[PDB]
Amino acid sequence: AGVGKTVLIMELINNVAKAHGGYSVFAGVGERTREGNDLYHEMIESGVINLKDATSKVALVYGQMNEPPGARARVALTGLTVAEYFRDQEGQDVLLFIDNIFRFTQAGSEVSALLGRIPSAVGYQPTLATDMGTMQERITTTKKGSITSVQAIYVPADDLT
Amino acid sequence: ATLKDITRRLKSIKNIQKITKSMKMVAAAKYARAERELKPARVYGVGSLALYEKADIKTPELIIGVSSDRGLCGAIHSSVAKQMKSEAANLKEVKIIGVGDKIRSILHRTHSDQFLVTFKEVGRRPPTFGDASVIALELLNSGYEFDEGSIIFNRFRSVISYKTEEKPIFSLDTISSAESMSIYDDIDADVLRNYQEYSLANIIYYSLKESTTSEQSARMTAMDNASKNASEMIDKLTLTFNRTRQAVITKELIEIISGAAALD
Amino acid sequence: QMSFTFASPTQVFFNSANVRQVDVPTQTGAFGILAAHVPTLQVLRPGLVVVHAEDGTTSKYFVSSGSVTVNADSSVQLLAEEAVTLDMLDLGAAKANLEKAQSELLGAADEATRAEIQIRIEANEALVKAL
Amino acid sequence: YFRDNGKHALIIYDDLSKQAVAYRQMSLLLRRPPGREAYPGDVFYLHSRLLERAAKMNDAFGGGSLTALPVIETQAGDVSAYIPTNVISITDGQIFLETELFYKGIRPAINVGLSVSRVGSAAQTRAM
Amino acid sequence: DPAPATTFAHLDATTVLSRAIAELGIYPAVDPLDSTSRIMDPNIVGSEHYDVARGVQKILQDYKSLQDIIAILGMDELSEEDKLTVSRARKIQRFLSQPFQVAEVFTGHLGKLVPLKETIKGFQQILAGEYDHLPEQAFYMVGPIEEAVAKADKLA
Repeated sequence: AGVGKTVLIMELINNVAKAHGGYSVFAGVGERTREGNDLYHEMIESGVINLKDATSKVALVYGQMNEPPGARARVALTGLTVAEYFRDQEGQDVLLFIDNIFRFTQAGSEVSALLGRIPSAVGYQPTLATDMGTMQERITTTKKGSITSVQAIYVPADDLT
Repeated sequence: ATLKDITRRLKSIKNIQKITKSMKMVAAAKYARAERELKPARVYGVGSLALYEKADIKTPELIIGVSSDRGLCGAIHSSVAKQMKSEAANLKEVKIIGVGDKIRSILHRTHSDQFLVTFKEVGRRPPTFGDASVIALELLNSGYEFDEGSIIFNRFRSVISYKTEEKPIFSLDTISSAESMSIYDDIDADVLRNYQEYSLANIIYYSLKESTTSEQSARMTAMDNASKNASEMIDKLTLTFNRTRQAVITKELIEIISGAAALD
Repeated sequence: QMSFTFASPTQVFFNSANVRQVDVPTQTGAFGILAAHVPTLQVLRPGLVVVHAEDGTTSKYFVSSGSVTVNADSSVQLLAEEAVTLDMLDLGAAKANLEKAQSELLGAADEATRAEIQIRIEANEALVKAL
Repeated sequence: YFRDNGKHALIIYDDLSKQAVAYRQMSLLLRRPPGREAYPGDVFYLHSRLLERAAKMNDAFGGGSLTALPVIETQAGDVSAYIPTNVISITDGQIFLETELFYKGIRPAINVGLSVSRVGSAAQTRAM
Repeated sequence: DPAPATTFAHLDATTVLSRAIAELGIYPAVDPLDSTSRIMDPNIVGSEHYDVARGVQKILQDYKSLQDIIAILGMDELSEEDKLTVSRARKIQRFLSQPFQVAEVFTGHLGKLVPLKETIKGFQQILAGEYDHLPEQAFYMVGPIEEAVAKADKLA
């Protein structure tokens, strides 16, 4: 984190999405409002966010840790939906920067219990996979463009297995 | 074992790992220095052997193990052990001096009874000439009936190689007087002895140093060895670990469901 | 010439160097062992090693003990127990030791005891000698 | 409140460990799904919302503060425990205290190596 | 797994394999320390068997202690005699390795069955350790040890 993790990301957005005129989405899922805040200005600061231009190469969606898990989770879909706009509609390579797909994951699982479900392994939603599949499968390269998904990955249990 | 236990394990395996590593580099540090230091020395002891080298003085007729006090981190002790037991029958004199008291292990029984002396604090700052002289000195004043002595030590050969040596000691100063050794001048059983003396240390020093070089390097190796080993295991366990780990969790959550929740 | 090995456990000064001469105070005596000696064994008196390399230069060292052994062949090996340059040898100590050395000697004992001093006296002196 | 009164507050939440216990306990009594590690999922949210409520604010708003010192007492290595994990995912850093060190007499205890302040320098005095 | 745990109650002789062993190639590959007939007894089985078995179980077990050690060390520190036994233990292992006819087909390696006495003798000999000098692989996959002896020579 924060190595200029973000700097890099910012930079990435810069490097390609400017260069190759693509677009970017940052869907700050479950993030610290603070961290989105920090980032915000950081983009502002970077000028990648321009406040004089809403063609700051990133559209931001944040669904910080204070919404229903699902809601925060669904900020993910939201971001997707937008990015879909830019791909298909804007014909583009949208970059979908996501932080954290994990937190999403946790969130899916979180509702499940309460959903009276039996959410499988690790407590994880049984549909963990389907959730994943369907979203991931939304991500691709259409003929219209690409949604290149750059997914920030939190290391649950410092493990990935 | 049960995951705890595994960890209990692990903990220490790492510790070990470290520890092994500690020695490894440490040994290597000692070593690192040590090899360099060998130069004048090497040469020097190699020097020591001058004379026989030339005018070779051999009779129809002691022994002395040399090593560290510390274990067989190679086959140091055992090697000499072997070959000295190999010896002991044959007649030299069965006097042994063990540099290294891990000499005094490998041979230690009637090598609680075939020694003249044995040396310790072998390392802990690599041996120096002083020592060689030291060990030389008291050696002199010894009830060797200075036959044909041997010094068996492990002459290091390279980082990865040593050779268990012997050299013979023309402790029979008279062979050292004899023969071809004649052309020699300053020939007095004085400078003779008084070279024998000097060379006893020289050689001693050297040999010893070789031994120790060997010791430090084999140890080095050993100390690596272990630490990779550790690693591997850590790998092995660690899975099994997790797996069980979560597995655990899982079950309880299982239990928690439908055992404590649905039906309890 | 001679492979002159001027070595000390710690220091090799010359290493099989084709040196013309080393003047060499074995306790045998001071001699000018020249390039390629006769089988001879020598005990090093403390003195100087005067290392006439084939170079005009003759190097000083003061030597404590050891052997030079001046071989059947042309190898000369000064195997110096310790042979050091006056450069690093402190007269301030040496003399000081030396007077003292005799002083201590005065309260010394047997052939040996006295010797410990005397040897030293001799030594230190021969350093003092040298410098 | 203080924060909003441009006033600078320090809350020490000591200890959410107990809180969680209670909350679960509560859930269960409510015969309500708890969650992971037998504890409710939105106990995270619980806390999240709680901690989201702590802040460093624009000054314009009095820009007070609510500085939060949550405490969790380890049972060791069970940071893995859901709530610590939670908290970890939330936190601004963690102060690992090393008891062993304490025993060594090293007081402060700190396992410094694992202690972290994610933030670092903004909270730092140039002096420092 | 409790289920097998239970199962055991109904057992009166068991062959507990060791896949662990199996992985080492081995056939037959066993958990020896629970490959049974409950009626393991010097009366029931002859004592020769029995004692030998107890000895075997012993050495192998001891060895079983030791790998772990060896692994966490080398085997060097560990008394060479033990090192010997260790080796023997493998030999015993290898000698336990018994290849079959039906799976000469698989193995490319002869099928074997061994009358007991020759067996008692077999292990007993290895226990007498005279053979020791001879390699593991001589011991591997045989019927009578004799053939193994043969194979050793042949190996040499």
